[PDB]
Amino acid sequence: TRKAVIGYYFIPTNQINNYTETDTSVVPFPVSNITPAKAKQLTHINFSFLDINSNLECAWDPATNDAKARDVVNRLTALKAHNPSLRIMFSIGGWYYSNDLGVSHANYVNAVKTPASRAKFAQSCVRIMKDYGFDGVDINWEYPQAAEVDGFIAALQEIRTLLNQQTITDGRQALPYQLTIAGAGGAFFLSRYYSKLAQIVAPLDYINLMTYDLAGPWEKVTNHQAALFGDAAGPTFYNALREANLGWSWEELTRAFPSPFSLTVDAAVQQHLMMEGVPSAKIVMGVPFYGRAFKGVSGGNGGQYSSHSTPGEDPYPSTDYWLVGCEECVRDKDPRIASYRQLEQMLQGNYGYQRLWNDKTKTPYLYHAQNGLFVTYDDAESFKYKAKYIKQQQLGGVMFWHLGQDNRNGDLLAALDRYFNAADYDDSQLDMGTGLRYTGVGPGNLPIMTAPAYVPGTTYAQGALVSYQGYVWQTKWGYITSAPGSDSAWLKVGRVA
Amino acid sequence: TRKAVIGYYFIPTNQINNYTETDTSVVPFPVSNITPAKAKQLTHINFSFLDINSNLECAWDPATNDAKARDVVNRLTALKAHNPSLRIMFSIGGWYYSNDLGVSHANYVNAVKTPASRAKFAQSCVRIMKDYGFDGVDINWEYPQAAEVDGFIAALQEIRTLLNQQTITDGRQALPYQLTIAGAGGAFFLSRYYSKLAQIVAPLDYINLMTYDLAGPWEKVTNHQAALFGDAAGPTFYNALREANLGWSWEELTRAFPSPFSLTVDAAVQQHLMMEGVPSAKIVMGVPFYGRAFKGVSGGNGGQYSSHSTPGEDPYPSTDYWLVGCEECVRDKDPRIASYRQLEQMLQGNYGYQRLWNDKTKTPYLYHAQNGLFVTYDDAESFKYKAKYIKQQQLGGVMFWHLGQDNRNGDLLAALDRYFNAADYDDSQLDMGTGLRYTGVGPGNLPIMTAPAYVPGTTYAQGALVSYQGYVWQTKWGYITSAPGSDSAWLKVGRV
Ligand SMILES: CC(=O)N[C@H]1[C@H](O[C@H]2[C@@H](O)[C@@H](NC(C)=O)[C@H](O[C@H]3[C@H](O)[C@H]4N=C(N(C)C)O[C@H]4[C@@H]3CO)O[C@@H]2CO)O[C@H](CO)[C@@H](O)[C@H]1O
Ligand SMILES: CC(=O)N[C@H]1[C@H](O[C@H]2[C@@H](O)[C@@H](NC(C)=O)[C@H](O[C@H]3[C@H](O)[C@H]4N=C(N(C)C)O[C@H]4[C@@H]3CO)O[C@@H]2CO)O[C@H](CO)[C@@H](O)[C@H]1O
Repeated sequence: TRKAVIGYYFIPTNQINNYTETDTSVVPFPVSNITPAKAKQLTHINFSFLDINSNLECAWDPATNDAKARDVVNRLTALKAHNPSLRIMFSIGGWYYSNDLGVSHANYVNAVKTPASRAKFAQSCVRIMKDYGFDGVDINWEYPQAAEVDGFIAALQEIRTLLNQQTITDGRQALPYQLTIAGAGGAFFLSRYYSKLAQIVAPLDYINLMTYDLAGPWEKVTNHQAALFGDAAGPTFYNALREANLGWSWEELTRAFPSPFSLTVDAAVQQHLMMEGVPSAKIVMGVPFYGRAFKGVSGGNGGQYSSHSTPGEDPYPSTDYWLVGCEECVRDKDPRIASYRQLEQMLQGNYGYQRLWNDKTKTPYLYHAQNGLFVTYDDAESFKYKAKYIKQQQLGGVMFWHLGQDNRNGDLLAALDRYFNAADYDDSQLDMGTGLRYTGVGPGNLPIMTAPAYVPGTTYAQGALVSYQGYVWQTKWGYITSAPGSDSAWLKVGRVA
Repeated sequence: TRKAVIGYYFIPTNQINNYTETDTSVVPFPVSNITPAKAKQLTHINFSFLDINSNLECAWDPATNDAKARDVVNRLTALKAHNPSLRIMFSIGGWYYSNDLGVSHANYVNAVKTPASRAKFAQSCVRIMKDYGFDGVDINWEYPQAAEVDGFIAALQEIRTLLNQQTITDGRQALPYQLTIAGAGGAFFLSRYYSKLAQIVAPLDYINLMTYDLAGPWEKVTNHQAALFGDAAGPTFYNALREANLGWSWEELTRAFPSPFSLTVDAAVQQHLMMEGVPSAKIVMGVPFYGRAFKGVSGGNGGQYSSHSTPGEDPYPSTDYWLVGCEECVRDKDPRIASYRQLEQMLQGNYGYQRLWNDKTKTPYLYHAQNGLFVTYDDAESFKYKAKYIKQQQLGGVMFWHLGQDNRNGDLLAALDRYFNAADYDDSQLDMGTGLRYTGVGPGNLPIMTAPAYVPGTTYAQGALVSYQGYVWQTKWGYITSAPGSDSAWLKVGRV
């Protein structure tokens, strides 16, 4: 099966209202940058972002010029003429609109509350999709928590029912309308809805994991924002999944959730695969087309895992633009983030940046010894390891944020398409390295094990292993006269073949 | 409120059938040993043991000569003439009858299975109570498994209903009929029903904790069977409670159940106090009137914490009675147990035993250097700290197993009564020591705290404290944007 290549395409309202394809100071990355050849490299383009309004319906930001909106969307859907497999989805949400303290947060929470609100919201999603010519719906609420998850799931199931009927109604069986969501790529946010992952994923074609932003100025130690595997020398974190309402024992939680652990791409993927009912084919690994920068880093380790003096507030509080060579940063007024396109230019501008590589995390980083800067980002080389990981783990594909941050020639997208589809690219001998792998084992991903059947009336010693009722069990202490599963003395450690 | 002093009184069937108050070799401790002065020192005498028969009703052992039984029981209830607050309860169960592999085990499991079996069993408890003249019911099932707990609870609720009805019917408002159970005094067995403690305790006047047998031949290292507090030099144990079906988070479980931990009396009491709805006034601390003996011990620490060669099998697998001076051990064919009465007699027979004291656990023990023997037991001195502990923790009182093992002078019972009631006994200066205390914190014992009220819309860093819905919470990590109870980043750490 072809690996999905899902590229989000972010275009702010101000840009939609002044859309032009001949002035990069107004629209840095117009749709015209995507040629028929680049259109062929993508399976999905997710237009970002639509929102949920106070009427609790899917809608464009009110400030959007509707005619300019349709026009930008038409330029994207026209790309389908060059790729019969391409879908132009729209994404609802994003950090600014839907974070807990976001401008439209209450609308997300309220829309999923009842059967009536869910039906009215779902219907608006299908109406917007058909009105503008989209091919599916992507939900990017960052993020529903505990009490809101059941509504969220029911909202997804209702959208799924409406889209499936729409597919039949429009005779779109060859290219069915799709539903996806962008999910947390780190344990802290993932802990909010983790216990119900199987239900959340059931109605989706894919869950796009935001496996990046695992590092940033809001953290005290500099680190790679999307390390594939862990580096023992890098910082580790409390595993928040241990606090999810799973109703598992202390032994089960401890075994399933190693802690502290390395916040990596592999960790997020394995955490999703751990849960029974979450198919690998639906998991899509996100990669960033931008980097995050830190200033004030100590030397010696290329700036990795160092204390720093980077403001962590949003918006950027200063007028001081300290990321050398980043003119995009001055225009956008934030020296802490830069598109790959700009970072590649900085590497070309002979500014004193050393492009370094961590062979454990399999990711590049920039170090500016002279000024004490550190930049974590991804490139065509780190993408080789992530693409092989994707094939090896049988994931559904790759997703990236966002199309508009690739360089002018679209090399990052081209690289991804190449790793999955080029006849002349061969990664059979690519060495995945010795970086740290995440190996939590829970009640949902138990290995096959072999042990003598349990014998009623027998007394067992601590550590004894018996098979009973489909599982292999182990005693946590001595003199067990209870049957496996009838009391807290036995730990479920394996499955019977 | 006077502290309860609950003395279990065990009289095996052969002794009832051959009851005599004139022949110590037949009935070592007949009722006549309980003089009026001793009767005034007890609040309850729990006659042991009755059982549950195949008809799934409470009943005396079949081999019991009923007339002799009523005679023994009548002497007990006659004692009430000397103490108007005294209750003569009967206990159903015991290790032999009710343990998982015990002879009547199935009857316990089946009696609590259905509403009909539960009504029939409950009704039989009250009938036996009124028929033989008892003042209450004590259930000592060791122990209901997790799956059998809901039936156990309904059974207790049903007996409670019928006993309160009988109390009104019999005009016993002054001395209401009571219902109690003897509960596990260690985390391994306690973990079977720990999650439903509150429901198990609601229908009871008291839960009598068997906070003893925490050490014995079945363990690889000799240890005190009833240490009040822990000794860092002794063995430690896996805290089975962290595996109970509580539905709590890793943080909550870890803070409530440190592991490994010291298996002590204080640990069992605190473990009970950690659950919401288990009032201290209902918790009764059990103490043993007997010692446990080990052989083949090594020197160095008076026999403590040593490897040993004591058989762990029941019945004792041998006719080798190695407990020097223990004549009673030969009579009962087990040199691994001895009553306080016999231990005392072993001490005055100068057989080479040394009475030592551990000031961490606050308990005595014997050490026989020549034969490499170790004996863990309790006495009037260890009872001073446990009685003070009972007063400090506001527990319901003390319970002991069993009256028939006290000495002829009734020194152990006298000591318990003295510590709670004597006008001339002053323990205000008694030093509880530096032995290890159980540090677990749970729902039932959150410490009083104060903190800024949670503010809707505020982001909190890691470790921030706030008050919300009556409790004080703390964040487990940073950048918290939602409310306590609505975001698992918050840990309920205190209260009002
Ligand atoms: C409408 C608006 O808020 N406009 C802002 C704009 O906000 C952006 C940026 O902060 C994006 N950051 C970067 C590094 O591109 C941010 O990207 C988020 C996105 O919200 C999340 N959703 C996904 N998906 C895969 C669905 O990935 C994450 C990414 C990456 O973290 O999105 C917000 C809007 O929600 O920022 C620009 C520049 O600062 C500003 O001028 C203004 O246009
Ligand atoms: C019917 C029977 O098995 N009779 C045995 C008798 O068994 C006794 C003894 O083993 C008791 N042990 C000691 C040290 O006294 C044992 O006491 C148990 C009791 O079952 C549990 N219940 C409580 N409560 C407070 C309710 O405490 C524990 C105690 C202490 O572990 O009980 C069994 C019967 O269940 O043993 C004697 C020889 O000692 C033998 O002759 C015979 O009569």
